[PDB]
Amino acid sequence: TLSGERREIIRRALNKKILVPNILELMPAWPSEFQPNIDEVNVEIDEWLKTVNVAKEKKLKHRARGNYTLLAGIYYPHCRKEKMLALSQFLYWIFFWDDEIDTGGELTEDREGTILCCAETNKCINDCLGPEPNYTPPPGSRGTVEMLYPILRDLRAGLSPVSTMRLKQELHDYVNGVKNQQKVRQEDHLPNPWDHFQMRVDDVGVIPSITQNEYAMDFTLPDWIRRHEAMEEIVLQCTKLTILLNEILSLQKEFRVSQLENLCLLFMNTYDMSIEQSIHKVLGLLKDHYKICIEAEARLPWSTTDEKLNNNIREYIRGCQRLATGTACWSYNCERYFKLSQLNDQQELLLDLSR
Repeated sequence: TLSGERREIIRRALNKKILVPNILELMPAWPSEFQPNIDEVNVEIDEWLKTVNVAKEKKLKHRARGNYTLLAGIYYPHCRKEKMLALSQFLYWIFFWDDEIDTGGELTEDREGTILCCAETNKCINDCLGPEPNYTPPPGSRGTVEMLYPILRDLRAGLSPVSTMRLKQELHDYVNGVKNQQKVRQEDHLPNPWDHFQMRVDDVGVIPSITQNEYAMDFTLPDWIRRHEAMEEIVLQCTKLTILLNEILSLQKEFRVSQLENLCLLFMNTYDMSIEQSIHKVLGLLKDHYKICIEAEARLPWSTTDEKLNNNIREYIRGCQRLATGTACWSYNCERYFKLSQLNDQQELLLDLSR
């Protein structure tokens, strides 16, 4: 049964300590950097957060432990300072919004709660990014949608129409992924890891961060290149890298609230592995996707005559790669997932599944 399976996974992982190596060592050719104005942007973000209609205790906790201006500064280390505010605001939106509709959220176990939120959020995305935009939040707009209107307005002001179409669809995909994960018909067992992994790859909200590199660095990747098999592969590999490293780095946080649909725990449940063995297998898949991604670079349609085109290809894939390294680097520099005292002087993370 579901209850028996959960009971057993908690038993086998309870109070375990796992020493996790520095994940950035597994992507050594992909460097991490920090946008040089993060602190000054955070001063602006703190003033802006006063105007956001999200509960004060929630805003303070996200700001302190999440600190998403830092995440934007690692994803987009070479952007001009003027781009940082919108990029940082967007991350505050998506983490605030996800908080209400993720596995522990207010809306997650209510049919109308999820469905009506997704309807309102999809309408905002359409209102701001479609061909007849209206950026004014409707009078009844809830706080986590009202704040999205000016953010999308500002991002669209720095994006071409081609990049805007990608951002729009990627956001709908994220919102619809949330809506479609709510099943009227719940299964009496933990999911097969393959089914869970497929769901995460389709529904993770990170592809909008790749497209926002086109805002950050003020360029447009042409669709005919974006649809090339090697570029599709690079996007997919970096998406998978980000999901897998996030499964490891979020294991402690998720286990402590008994949220057991974590890929590491599903490996334990389905393949009869210890938690150490399961993390080791995830790290092995990380190494694989890093190598697959690098191999795809040689197949890209590089130009022999158009260096501006080549520069856009190079920046687009560096944005993809910084999604993977940046999510890891940020996780090692904030307290969303664990206390930073849990890192030692060799950047090894001592996870502690006590509760």
